[PDB]
Amino acid sequence: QKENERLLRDWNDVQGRFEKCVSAKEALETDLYKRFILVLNEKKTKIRSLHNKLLNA
Amino acid sequence: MERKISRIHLVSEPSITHFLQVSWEKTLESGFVITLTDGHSAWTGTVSESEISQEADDMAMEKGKYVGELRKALLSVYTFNFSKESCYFFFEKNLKDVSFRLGSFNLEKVENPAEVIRELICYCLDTIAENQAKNEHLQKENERLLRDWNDVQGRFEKCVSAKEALETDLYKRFILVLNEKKTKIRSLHNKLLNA
Amino acid sequence: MERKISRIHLVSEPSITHFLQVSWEKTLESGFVITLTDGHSAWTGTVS
Amino acid sequence: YGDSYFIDTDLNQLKEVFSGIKNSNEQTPEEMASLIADLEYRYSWDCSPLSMFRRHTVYLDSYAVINDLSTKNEGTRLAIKALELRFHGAKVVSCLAEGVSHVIIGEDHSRVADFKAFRRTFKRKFKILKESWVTDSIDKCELQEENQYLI
Repeated sequence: QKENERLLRDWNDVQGRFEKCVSAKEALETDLYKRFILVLNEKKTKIRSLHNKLLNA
Repeated sequence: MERKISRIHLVSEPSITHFLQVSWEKTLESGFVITLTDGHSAWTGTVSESEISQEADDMAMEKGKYVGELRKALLSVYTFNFSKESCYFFFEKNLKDVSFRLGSFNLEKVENPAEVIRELICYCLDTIAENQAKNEHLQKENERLLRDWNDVQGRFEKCVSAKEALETDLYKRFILVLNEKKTKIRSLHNKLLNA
Repeated sequence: MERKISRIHLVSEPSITHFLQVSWEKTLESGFVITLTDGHSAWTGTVS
Repeated sequence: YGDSYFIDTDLNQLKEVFSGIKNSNEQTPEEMASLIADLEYRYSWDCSPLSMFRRHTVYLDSYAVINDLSTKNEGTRLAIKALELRFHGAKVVSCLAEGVSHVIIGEDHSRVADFKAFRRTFKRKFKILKESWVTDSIDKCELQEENQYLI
């Protein structure tokens, strides 16, 4: 009886957590690239500018 | 109707086992039927609400501790004594160098040593068998629960590993692309302060 | 060692539940001890 | 590498570039964890749920003997808690050196006197927390206050 109660709880538990983790994993790759795009375009703006100024001088 | 059965001794016969059997309706507190046997002979008694509650009134022991001490004593120090003629049974709570009365029954025996022993054996063999059935069912059920739990473990380990690899892989590639931009910004920033 | 209690009715005795007890070393085939009882009396023997 | 310095670019464009970079792992896991911890600090990604334990180094008490890697207590719910801590950015470690910020305790307290005694040695001193700290922080998507979860 004790082992049945424990595993019925614990099964519901990892079932829910796992499916939450699968969904979060599937969002993670869009998230990181959205963050990287912006940072990397701002850096490109700084490189364009400094290299243009260096060319003119 | 409920019931319990238990092995005892008597100090009157120190060398040999006996069996008490205690059977009651709903609770031990409504009153009950009690039965002693050696393995050969039928002793019985009936002792009911009006006077079980009178025990914890004749005695200094209060109801909870006495019925509790009795289910410790009876339903498995205690000490048990009976004589077959008088049919007086008694038992007492033995303590470290003091000793005091717990209970006694003036029992009255019965005619059927066999029918008594038969019902005791049949109760055991049935109660045995029903529990082995339940033990199979819960065993099957909770093999399914463990079998499943272990598989979700496995998949979760795959997901955790895939998530770690996704982070370190993406960040290593970001770091390469980012750092080259930062290095060029530095080189140009310095080169531009100078020209 | 194994034993096994089993509850029976003799044809002779419709209303008495009897108990057959068998006791042996995993193969019954090796021979066994056997008891019958009715809660009043008991009987025994052996097979090889 | 073919991301254009002179143009600002999209998801599909950096995806392509990333798939064209070679495969390598020369960065130590410890170097890498701090590169990530620093980038998530600079750009404020550090409260992001799947990184919430990034700044936690964690020992998991399933070893019947503290620090002896032979004594693993497998098939316990502590194994799910190490999947969970790893999934949310914790540096889960199989040996308790000076580098540890947290020890996690399950049902079996038979080791807590010895964690508490060994922690008398330490210059920077780890917390000892109940399993439920990890659980409750993940469920609320946020680091829950550790003091209610002590020992």
